[PDB]
Amino acid sequence: AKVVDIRIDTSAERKPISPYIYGSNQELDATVTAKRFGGNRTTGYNWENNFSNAGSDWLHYSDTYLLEDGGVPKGEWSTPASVVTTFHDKALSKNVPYTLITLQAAGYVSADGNGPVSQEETAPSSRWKEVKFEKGAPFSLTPDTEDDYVYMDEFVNYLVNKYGNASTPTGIKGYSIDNQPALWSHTHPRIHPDNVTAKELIEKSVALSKAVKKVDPYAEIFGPALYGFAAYETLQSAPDWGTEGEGYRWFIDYYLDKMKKASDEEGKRLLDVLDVHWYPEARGGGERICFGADPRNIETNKARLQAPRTLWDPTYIEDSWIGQWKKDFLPILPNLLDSIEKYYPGTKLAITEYDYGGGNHITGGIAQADVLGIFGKYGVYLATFWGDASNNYTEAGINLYTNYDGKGGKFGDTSVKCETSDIEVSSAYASIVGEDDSKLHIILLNKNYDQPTTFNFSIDSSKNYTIGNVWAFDRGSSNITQRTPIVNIKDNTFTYTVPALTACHIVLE
Ligand SMILES: OC[C@H]1O[C@@H](O[C@H]2[C@H](O)[C@@H](O)[C@H](O[C@H]3[C@H](O)[C@@H](O)[C@H](O[C@H]4[C@H](O)[C@@H](O)[C@H](O[C@H]5[C@H](O)[C@@H](O)[C@H](O[C@H]6[C@H](O)[C@@H](O)[C@H](O)O[C@@H]6CO)O[C@@H]5CO)O[C@@H]4CO)O[C@@H]3CO)O[C@@H]2CO)[C@H](O)[C@@H](O)[C@@H]1O
Ligand SMILES: [Ca+2]
Ligand SMILES: [Cl-]
Ligand SMILES: [Zn+2]
Repeated sequence: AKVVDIRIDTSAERKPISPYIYGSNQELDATVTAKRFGGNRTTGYNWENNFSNAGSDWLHYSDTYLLEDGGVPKGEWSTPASVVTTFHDKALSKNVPYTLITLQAAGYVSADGNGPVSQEETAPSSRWKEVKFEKGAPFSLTPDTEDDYVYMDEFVNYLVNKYGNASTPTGIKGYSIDNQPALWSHTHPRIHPDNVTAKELIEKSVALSKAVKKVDPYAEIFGPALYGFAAYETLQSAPDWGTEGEGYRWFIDYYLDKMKKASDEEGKRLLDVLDVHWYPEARGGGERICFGADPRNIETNKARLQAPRTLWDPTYIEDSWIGQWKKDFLPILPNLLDSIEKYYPGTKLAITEYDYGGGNHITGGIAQADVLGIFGKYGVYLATFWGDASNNYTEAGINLYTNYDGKGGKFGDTSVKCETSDIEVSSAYASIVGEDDSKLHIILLNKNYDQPTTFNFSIDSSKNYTIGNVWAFDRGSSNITQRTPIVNIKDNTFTYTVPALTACHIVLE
């Protein structure tokens, strides 16, 4: 009989949970709170005509993929920025409060949609248009598709003209400095064949941020959208890191410090959100937990359940090259936040791409719910899952926070102290609404694989809870269903036994 104690104090460690951590990149069967237009295809996206290039993902094809996949009405395929306005229109219509749009910085964007770009057509060539951050001439809402340039500030001006600036209810709140710069030479060799240098990335990041903020002073700039740890540490062995990195523990510090320096010289913040991608390298049963992980491998599924701990738990060492050789940089979120506090205080943190795998398996759902609780508890500003609508359990994990009852019910927006006596078999997150603890929300995750877990709850609150309604998902179904309410609460204490591998959302009143 596994017994775990959960202790909550609704008046302690109160901290706001950013509403934007429950987002996605793709169109999911879930209620999301942020939408990101990013990924490989956005690097060569040309807002003037909507063409883009697949890079290594599809034989370096320049075509209309983004229009097709974005579901843009065919009559608007030739309208400037239709891929993006369709994207943002959809977010607004779904009551999504944050839209993050990736801008182009690798250097060139598709000039046409004529198919594969040969190596002999590597930019510059007739297949590409050079990107310039500042037009330096009056903007036009009808960009010239005949010249050799595409302007980023003109692109942003077009969007601001249509939706208002970032401080308004319909404005696009953030822009990203391209996508995974350290992989430009690998994913987009026809655009940027040489490996990005640290100097180049900083110069471009500063120039583009300045350009964007002149048009919309309220827009938040996200960067550098690093693909993974190797990029965090050395920008994938950047050619000039041996010189530029002298005195820096890792590239993350250099980036923050240089953006801070540029901001101090310019007179305003040029980097609003440190943006990184985190695909867990955690392994189990001989395979990584994401990217083709087999739901039949129990050891992999068990490793998936514990992997979220690498984000915050100092005592957890996962089975991966990061867990083995990079302990000095783990747990990862605290290390990223520590760097921010040291080199550019006030900078926000966002995980714009991540996937814990097992999307159609209960463990993918529990891990997803665990990750969201962690993002909220540790202060992540925005997060957007990367994966499609086939990940039903991942979607259940999101809805457990954003729409647990099917009618808009959501986790509270203020995190409060909630401790569990066994962080290996369980995870628990608690929250209230605003500064009011009248309704206490609790996400309770039982990671026990084949046995129920009995939880003894002890709560310190100014309110005397009498009932706890429950919604949950498990191996029986990814659909979140209401369960029998908890009714025997004595002096804010109660015992609740949860079946193995179950994710619950308890609402006490
Ligand atoms: O003439 C006959 C009819 O033609 C129709 O048009 C056709 C057209 O002729 C044809 O060429 C086109 O073919 C498309 C395929 O149908 C479509 O499936 C394919 O989709 C690709 C896409 O090109 C590619 O860019 C995309 O890349 C993804 C990648 O899969 C994904 O793994 C990656 O995720 C990474 C993140 O990006 C990265 O940030 C993170 O760090 O890592 C992630 C994981 O690695 O994301 C990228 C995108 O960013 O993959 C998809 C799927 O494979 O594209 C083909 C070329 O466009 O189909 C057209 C029809 O649909 C005419 O319409 C009709 O009138 C004619 O009669
Ligand atoms: Ca142009
Ligand atoms: Cl990168
Ligand atoms: Zn789905």
